[PDB]
Amino acid sequence: DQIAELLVESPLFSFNCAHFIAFKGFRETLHGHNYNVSLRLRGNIQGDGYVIDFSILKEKVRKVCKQLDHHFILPMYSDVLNIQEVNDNFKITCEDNSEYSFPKRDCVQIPIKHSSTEEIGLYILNQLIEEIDLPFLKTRSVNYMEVTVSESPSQKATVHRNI
Amino acid sequence: DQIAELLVESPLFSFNCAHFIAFKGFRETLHGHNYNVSLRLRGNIQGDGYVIDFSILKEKVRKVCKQLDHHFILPMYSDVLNIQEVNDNFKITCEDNSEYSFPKRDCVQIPIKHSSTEEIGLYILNQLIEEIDLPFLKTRSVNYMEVTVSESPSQKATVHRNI
Amino acid sequence: DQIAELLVESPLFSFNCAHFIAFKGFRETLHGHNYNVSLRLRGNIQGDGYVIDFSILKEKVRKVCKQLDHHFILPMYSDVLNIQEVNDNFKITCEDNSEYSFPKRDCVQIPIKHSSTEEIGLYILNQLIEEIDLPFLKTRSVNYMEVTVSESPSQKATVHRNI
Amino acid sequence: DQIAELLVESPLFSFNCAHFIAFKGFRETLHGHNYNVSLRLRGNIQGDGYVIDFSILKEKVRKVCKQLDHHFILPMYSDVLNIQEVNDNFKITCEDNSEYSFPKRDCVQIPIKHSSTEEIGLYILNQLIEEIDLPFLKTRSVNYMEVTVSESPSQKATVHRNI
Amino acid sequence: DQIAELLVESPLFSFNCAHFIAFKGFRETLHGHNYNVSLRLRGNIQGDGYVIDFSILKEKVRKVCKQLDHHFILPMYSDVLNIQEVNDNFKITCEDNSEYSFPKRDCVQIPIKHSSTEEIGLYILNQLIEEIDLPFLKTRSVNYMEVTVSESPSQKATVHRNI
Amino acid sequence: DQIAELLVESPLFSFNCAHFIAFKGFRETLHGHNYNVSLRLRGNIQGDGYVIDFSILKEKVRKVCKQLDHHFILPMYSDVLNIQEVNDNFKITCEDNSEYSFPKRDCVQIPIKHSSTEEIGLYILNQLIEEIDLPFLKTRSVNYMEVTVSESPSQKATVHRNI
Ligand SMILES: Nc1nc(=O)c2[nH]c(=O)cnc2[nH]1
Ligand SMILES: Nc1nc(=O)c2[nH]c(=O)cnc2[nH]1
Ligand SMILES: Nc1nc(=O)c2[nH]c(=O)cnc2[nH]1
Ligand SMILES: Nc1nc(=O)c2[nH]c(=O)cnc2[nH]1
Ligand SMILES: Nc1nc(=O)c2[nH]c(=O)cnc2[nH]1
Ligand SMILES: Nc1nc(=O)c2[nH]c(=O)cnc2[nH]1
Ligand SMILES: [Zn+2]
Ligand SMILES: [Zn+2]
Ligand SMILES: [Zn+2]
Ligand SMILES: [Zn+2]
Ligand SMILES: [Zn+2]
Ligand SMILES: [Zn+2]
Repeated sequence: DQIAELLVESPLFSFNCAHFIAFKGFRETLHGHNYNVSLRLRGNIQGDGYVIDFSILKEKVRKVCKQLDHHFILPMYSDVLNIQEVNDNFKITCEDNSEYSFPKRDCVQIPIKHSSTEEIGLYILNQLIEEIDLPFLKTRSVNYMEVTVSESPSQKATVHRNI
Repeated sequence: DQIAELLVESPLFSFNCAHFIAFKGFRETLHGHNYNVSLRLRGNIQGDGYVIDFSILKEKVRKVCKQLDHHFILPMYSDVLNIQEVNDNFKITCEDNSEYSFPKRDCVQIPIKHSSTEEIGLYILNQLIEEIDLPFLKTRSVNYMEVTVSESPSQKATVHRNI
Repeated sequence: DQIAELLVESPLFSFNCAHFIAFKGFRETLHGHNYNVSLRLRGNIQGDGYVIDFSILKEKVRKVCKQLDHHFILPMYSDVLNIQEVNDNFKITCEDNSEYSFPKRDCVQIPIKHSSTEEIGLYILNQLIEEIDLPFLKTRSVNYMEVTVSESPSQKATVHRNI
Repeated sequence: DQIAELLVESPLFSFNCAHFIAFKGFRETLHGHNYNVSLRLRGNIQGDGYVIDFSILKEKVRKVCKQLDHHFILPMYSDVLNIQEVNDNFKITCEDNSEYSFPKRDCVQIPIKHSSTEEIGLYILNQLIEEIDLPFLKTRSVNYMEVTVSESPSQKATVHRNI
Repeated sequence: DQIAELLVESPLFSFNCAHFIAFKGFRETLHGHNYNVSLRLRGNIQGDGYVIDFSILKEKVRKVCKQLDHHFILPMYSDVLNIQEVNDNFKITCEDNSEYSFPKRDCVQIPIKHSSTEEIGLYILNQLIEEIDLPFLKTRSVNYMEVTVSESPSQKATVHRNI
Repeated sequence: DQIAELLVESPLFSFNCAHFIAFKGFRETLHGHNYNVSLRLRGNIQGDGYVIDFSILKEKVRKVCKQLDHHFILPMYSDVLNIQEVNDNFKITCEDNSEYSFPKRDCVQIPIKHSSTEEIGLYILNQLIEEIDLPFLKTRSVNYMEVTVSESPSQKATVHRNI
């Protein structure tokens, strides 16, 4: 058996989003990024000549990216933000009493504590494994999945799961 | 006399900002970008061997970028947004009655009608000529200034002035 | 009125194709490329804040690229190739008596004399103006259209039309 | 002793080739790519200041690439292609009865089952170790060799050998 | 606990320097490079949402780069160079009796034997750990630090320390 | 007749050199760069399908680059440097009385006043037209030649000649 590592990466695997980091003692101003995602995986080359078809990987990365793209990333588990539902908006009040309000539909509520690159990457990795499907990955012999997310190309975070 | 065209471009000449486009009949959701700026100019090579010192160009592009970076870009002349001052926030009401509110300090109020790439580029070009200084540019023989702004590397707008 | 130049460019605006150059006294071996296309245009910024919406440009460039992608590029006007229809194949006989045969469906018959970068670019430019629609371009004030095609990133050809 | 990992990568380490994937139940149309190869290795830094001279690595990667470049990649061990010698051509008949014919000299016969990125990478890795020479690699303390091949920059396969 | 790997990389993390390689039996001519440095590290994501703040990493990489930038790199432990102090210059005499002389202030004396990419990388790694501070890295849970240095983008050396 | 513009650009069209800028009132420290050159030209597409064969352009750009590569760039017409021949070295004395000495063979004597990007570009343009040959360019209908030189990718100078 022959192991290969596949990498799919593209300026297409992007989500252009607004965010701000907040944690204990720190809040920054609202801004945004063209976030980019790459996926790496390892398995044995199968009888058909592939570890797993690149086209499936690309389809599923684009799908996950598209869910995030063109929204404000709202970290629904933050311990330093007060997230209120007001009519059809989310109102966010910070530790320093700063207030934001956005239409709910402009936001993507993500089960993270901070909109950091690291926590966004963990979320995406989990979503990708779900979307490609873990049993399907195992049929293809895949035993390692790894996502890299960048806020900007100069700063990236990479997370993995052995499966 | 020998003409040369200088180009300065860098992932450093960036402003990571939130925005949304609105015009008659169209509003999009809040999102953001790593905007990037390049500057091109033309003049004669001077006796010192330069058209104009690259380091001055870089300093002034970084300065203009830094003013925008890490904010929401607020187009203060939009004919389809109602921009209200509420306490220490800007409240923005759209044609479709969508409402946003952001701390004033999180916003940069820019004298444009739309936060399009084109209008942002025009603004930056004007600011750059002011910051480098038009009489200084003329002492160096510069007769053409051109800015390229990208929301994402795949889509760029370029504007110029003959001076 | 304010002129802007728009550029759309992406590793997505690709057509991965087989070809070979043939002209009088020269034939090369069958090979291929990841061809890439960029589009540049000029017009006035309209009241909506755009010269013309980038999304329309991207949609139409992708459409033209997709027609070419994943085929052999067959220059149907070559004066040095004998192009025969044999059953459901094209059989190509060269000046040096070299012979090729490919299923017709694997080929894209393009109204060019040589599969050079230059002639491919001319073809794409014409197709793009047709697909975006010339009257529509004129409604947006566009007066210049320019395509760059590369066989490989190190060698590109650029063609334009004033409209 | 101090371990270092060397990487050599260049748009020069390219082979511009035609191919098509075929496996049980699947055939695609003839097309091509600018394939790109990078080489990574690990060893101890030697007394001369290098793990192994980059110039040797580059020379040998270019040599292997040049053997493939500008041809159709013919997978000589495919279980779904019927590969016939007809005069000075190879005639290829597929499971769906599609037929191709190319001059033999336009083809590179490679001891692989599929012209996938993965199997091409395995072939290149083996060829590179042969060309650099395994005993020479061991004199330099090299204990790991790894090749990355891309059909297009967005999709890459990486294979390695511990030596 | 969740491990993440952070990467910071930028054309900004550059040192534009002159050098030449010399070892037993080999001297090359004086030349230079735009050297580039990237830093990778691993640790657990902390309660604040980061492994360690990217801004600290960037600040410290820029600081180390700036110390080297715009000088001749003088390997002070070379066994094949005779390094003499002459007035306010360093005079370097080679095995082949070639002689150089540079103002001392134009040189950076680095505790390496050869100005190879590998040895420069080792030096930078050590300097970076000192500048970020090893106890601080350990407070953040960082257990792995890795530097990549390139003389040119096509040839890179990577070194690491487990901490 | 159909005009096309050809561009050839590659990390291969490089010269890795040492230099320093000096002009009246300014001297900088010795350092270096991976300089890069691109060539753009315009002409009509000829009957063979090319403006001019890319391979000729590439060959001649590589040749010019190779002459400069791996040396100190010595501006032989500087009005602020005293350039002395001492044995088999060049000794350079600056306005501030700084002194350098390099073997003559490590230097390329270039007929420029400053080793600026602009003046290096002018020199390269002239050399390229000579190497490709002006009458040959005219046989191909070429009427415009343009060189871009960068010290680093963030700062480029472009010069042209109408022919
Ligand atoms: N580690 C880290 N992750 C981030 O997402 C991050 N974002 C910032 O804006 C500043 N530092 C950061 N540092
Ligand atoms: N021309 C143009 N300029 C933009 O800034 C723009 N932004 C978008 O989000 C979509 N289309 C655009 N089209
Ligand atoms: N001008 C030019 N156009 C091409 O498409 C081209 N293709 C080649 O393979 C070699 N030279 C070329 N030269
Ligand atoms: N894993 C994988 N390897 C390939 O070479 C490949 N080529 C394709 O055209 C489509 N999917 C692929 N998938
Ligand atoms: N391994 C290696 N390291 C270098 O820094 C290096 N520099 C050169 O100029 C030529 N070969 C090299 N080889
Ligand atoms: N115009 C310009 N040309 C150069 O070559 C240049 N080099 C520098 O080091 C600093 N500024 C520069 N400015
Ligand atoms: Zn951010
Ligand atoms: Zn946008
Ligand atoms: Zn070709
Ligand atoms: Zn393919
Ligand atoms: Zn070097
Ligand atoms: Zn310099």
